[PDB]
Amino acid sequence: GLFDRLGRVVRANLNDLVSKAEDPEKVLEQAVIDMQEDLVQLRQAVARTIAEEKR
Amino acid sequence: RTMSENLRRNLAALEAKISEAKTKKNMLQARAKAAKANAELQQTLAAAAAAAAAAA
Amino acid sequence: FERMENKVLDMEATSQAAGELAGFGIENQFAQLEASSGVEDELAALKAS
Repeated sequence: GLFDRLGRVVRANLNDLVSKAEDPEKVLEQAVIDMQEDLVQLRQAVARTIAEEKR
Repeated sequence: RTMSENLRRNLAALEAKISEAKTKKNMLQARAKAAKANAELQQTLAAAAAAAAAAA
Repeated sequence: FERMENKVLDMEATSQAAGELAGFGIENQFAQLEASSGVEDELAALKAS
């Protein structure tokens, strides 16, 4: 549709406008912080399912 | 108990790639500091050549 | 992370190419020769003393 095509244009400009706000030096270490605490959340949920196989 | 084996392998595959990511981060942050120092140097040499005080 | 790595590699190449190309040019290239200063004759005449 025409308004799909306009939507994908205006949406892509906005996504590029964000992408050049990303400083490689700051974001590259935050990405590793986020990925580490994701594992802390995951390990809690897994263990909570192990408790029930035991049970 | 066939699911917990799958999850228990997926949990170890994650931490393996965190360790790799963290080693690369150090090498990349080094290269980004070097490249930025050289950019300021090359900008300084251009402005000096643009003033051309030795031609005046 | 992968998106930010490419930004770093773009900066590194942009700096190195501009510096490499400025490494050409006669004066910078002659400045790397040891006896390039041009007093070796009077230096030799002094060494004779």
